[PDB]
Amino acid sequence: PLESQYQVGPLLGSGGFGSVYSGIRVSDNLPVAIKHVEKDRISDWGELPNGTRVPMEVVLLKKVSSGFSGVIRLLDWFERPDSFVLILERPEPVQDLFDFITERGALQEELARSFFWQVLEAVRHCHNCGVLHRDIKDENILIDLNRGELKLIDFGSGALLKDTVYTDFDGTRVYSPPEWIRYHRYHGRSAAVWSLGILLYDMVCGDIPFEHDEEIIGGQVFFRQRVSSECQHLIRWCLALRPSDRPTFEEIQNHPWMQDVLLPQETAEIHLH
Ligand SMILES: CN(C)C[C@@H]1CCn2cc(c3ccccc32)C2=C(C(=O)NC2=O)c2cn(c3ccccc23)CCO1
Repeated sequence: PLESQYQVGPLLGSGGFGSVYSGIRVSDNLPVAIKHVEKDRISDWGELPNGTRVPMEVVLLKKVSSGFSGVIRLLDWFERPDSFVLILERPEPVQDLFDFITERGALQEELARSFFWQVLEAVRHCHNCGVLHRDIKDENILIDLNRGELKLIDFGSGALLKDTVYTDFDGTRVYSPPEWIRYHRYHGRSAAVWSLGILLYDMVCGDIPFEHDEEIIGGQVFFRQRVSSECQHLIRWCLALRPSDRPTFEEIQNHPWMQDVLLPQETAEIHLH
């Protein structure tokens, strides 16, 4: 049972993703996060190979949780009469990227480069596992402050990756692409790249570029902070109005701005320790 197997600590947060508590695995004192969601609040369902009816979140997490990666891994899950409970990794010490940027302001480009590179590798991992996250944003990125490693959280808005059109979106609006605003249609990979452009801007400017729909569809990116010409170019490319004009993951990682990335360890030593 969950209750004897885990020592439950304080609430870490709650919202659309349910309620998440800090925890410790009793057997070996592993730090964990314990996520509860009411069955009545679960819109998207899937099934395991053996036909157990589970939240799609569990299917997606299982797909991305094999091997080591920049994704918070699903360690176990439990079904209760009225809810599911998910046991996730918890780094320590940790801070989400939203809080990090709020506290420290716009990031030095060396740090933004290391962070952005890691998110790109994590997103490539998800896509290789057949999973689209669909809510990439600063709030869903955890920084392991000692190891300098970034981890993606919250697959609650995600989907199985497909090559055909998506007509549903329950992710974060201001990180949502103009084709969604205009047509309620997007393709996974090019929508992902849009969200990555928003994230990169957020990192080097300290806030997101667009508030209103009209800015999102407008085709203009204004820089409020000093940002290098190469970084501006990459951001503007990721934020191309036409989805087909956006870079692939390969083209992003080959962009001149992305060269000579720091290792996670170096990043921690220079910027986080
Ligand atoms: C807005 N929301 C996403 C923020 C998040 C919200 C609470 N939350 C923590 C959380 C997740 C995962 C998926 C959805 C929501 C989560 C997890 C962790 C974690 O280490 N493993 C997790 O699974 C944490 C996220 N955070 C942690 C802070 C301190 C300890 C642990 C934290 C970030 C703050 O809470």
